[PDB]
Amino acid sequence: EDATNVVRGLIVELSNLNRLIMGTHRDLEAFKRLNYRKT
Amino acid sequence: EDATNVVRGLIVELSNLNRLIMGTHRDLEAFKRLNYRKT
Amino acid sequence: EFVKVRKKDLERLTTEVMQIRDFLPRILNG
Amino acid sequence: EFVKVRKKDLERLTTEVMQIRDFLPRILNG
Ligand SMILES: [Cl-]
Ligand SMILES: [Cl-]
Repeated sequence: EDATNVVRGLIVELSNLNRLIMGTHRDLEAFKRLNYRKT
Repeated sequence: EDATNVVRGLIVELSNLNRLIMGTHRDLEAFKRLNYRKT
Repeated sequence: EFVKVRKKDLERLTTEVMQIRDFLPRILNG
Repeated sequence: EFVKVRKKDLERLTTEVMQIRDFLPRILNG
């Protein structure tokens, strides 16, 4: 009946994905920035 | 107390994102495929 | 069949879902 | 404070979360 452990598992999974999304976002902003410097 | 409408909202949001993820995946596999043909 | 969930945890899960919804599309669409 | 959730809906939400976990990293990591 208490599904806390399942929901907390989903929070951990989604928060890990969100951390990865923001790191990818910052890496893409950085990559675009470096190409303007190269070109 | 009944949080069905909230959870179903999350299912709709995540399933929309999953549809977008698989479409992006197929578009990336297609893009890589076309570059082998061009080169 | 119903299960019990902490309101604060469902609010947190909602926050995580809304964050992927807000930032993932711009990356995937270029 | 607890709220009630349909077990089938939590199972579906879990499926959606596991699908983003399985396919999103390969795209974001190149
Ligand atoms: Cl976090
Ligand atoms: Cl679907």
